[PDB]
Amino acid sequence: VSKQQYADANAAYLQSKAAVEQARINLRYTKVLSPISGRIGRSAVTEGALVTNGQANAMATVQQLDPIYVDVTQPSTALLRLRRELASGQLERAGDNAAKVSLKLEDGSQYPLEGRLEFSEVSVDEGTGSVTIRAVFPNPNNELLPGMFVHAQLQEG
Amino acid sequence: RLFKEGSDVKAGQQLYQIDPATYEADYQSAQANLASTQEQAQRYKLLVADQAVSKQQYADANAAYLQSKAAVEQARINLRYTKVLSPISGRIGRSAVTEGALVT
Amino acid sequence: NGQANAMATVQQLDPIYVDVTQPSTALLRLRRELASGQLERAGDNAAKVSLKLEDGSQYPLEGRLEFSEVSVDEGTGSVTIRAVFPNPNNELLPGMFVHAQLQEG
Repeated sequence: VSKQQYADANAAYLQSKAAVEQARINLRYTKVLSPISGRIGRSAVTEGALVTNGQANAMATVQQLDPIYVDVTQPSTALLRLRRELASGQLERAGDNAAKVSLKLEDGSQYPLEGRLEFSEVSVDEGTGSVTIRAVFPNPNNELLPGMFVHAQLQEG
Repeated sequence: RLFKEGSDVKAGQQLYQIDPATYEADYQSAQANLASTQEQAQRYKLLVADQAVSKQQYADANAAYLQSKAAVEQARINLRYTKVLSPISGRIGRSAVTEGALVT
Repeated sequence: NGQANAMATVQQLDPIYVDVTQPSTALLRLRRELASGQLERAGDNAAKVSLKLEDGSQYPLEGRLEFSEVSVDEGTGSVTIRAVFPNPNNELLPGMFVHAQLQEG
């Protein structure tokens, strides 16, 4: 055979192998593999329900509980006056352990471990007038659950 | 998720990865056709000098060559969409989704 | 094809699930069993106890506990707790408002 005949026969073979892989992907989707590793909740749908590709309502949730985030709201007037009296007027001398955050639970009991914060939302909400800060806490015993109301005690200079 | 939250991102910086796995197979199926018709276009460009192949045969060969090159360019932009490049430069906020969510 | 509203609905009545709500301000208090009271030293008896129907009568059979929801809600601050109950004579129906008794330590 000519070399170009081997070339486009090999190309037809590679195209059909790619189509086989395209079918194998959809065959892999019918066994719903979990995307991450974590604690799974309860099933929103049971055996017999009909699902649809890319539907909005979920069927289950998987969550990782270690570490945990703490989202914190602070009003923008307080941040404005802190930014004012940090440099202008007396210097409040921001400090070295400005990362350290300790939280309190609903019953006033202290969380034994401590976490650190990083900023993640430079925007003022139009409904509440408050910026949002985010801290990361270690959660080795699952004492903190996603959604709980806590009190983060920061260090404003 | 390949960005630190609350940081400065530049234009064109990759922020995510959306599991190509289908666009990879589309890219392979396009490049298999490109690697075939490009060789025929070059061979007919060599043969058309000393008239072993008519001019219309070469003008139909390089047209299919350019069509397969456009198909590979169509596969490459879908492969570039799976790495979500930052459209502008600025401050990125909190990620509304985490690793494991299904997008559309 | 794939419309939202259903044509009919089929249901299995045996067994049956009971989803109760516990305030999350109570289970972290229950996690303070090391000082006040003592720990859940009940073994398999800490699985489950019975259920109270709508009219205040007692269900004759007992159930079994499997936890399924480690997530509190923002509105009421409560955790969802699931239990399973045998239903041989279709006394319990899906949707009734019941009061499940549980086991602390």
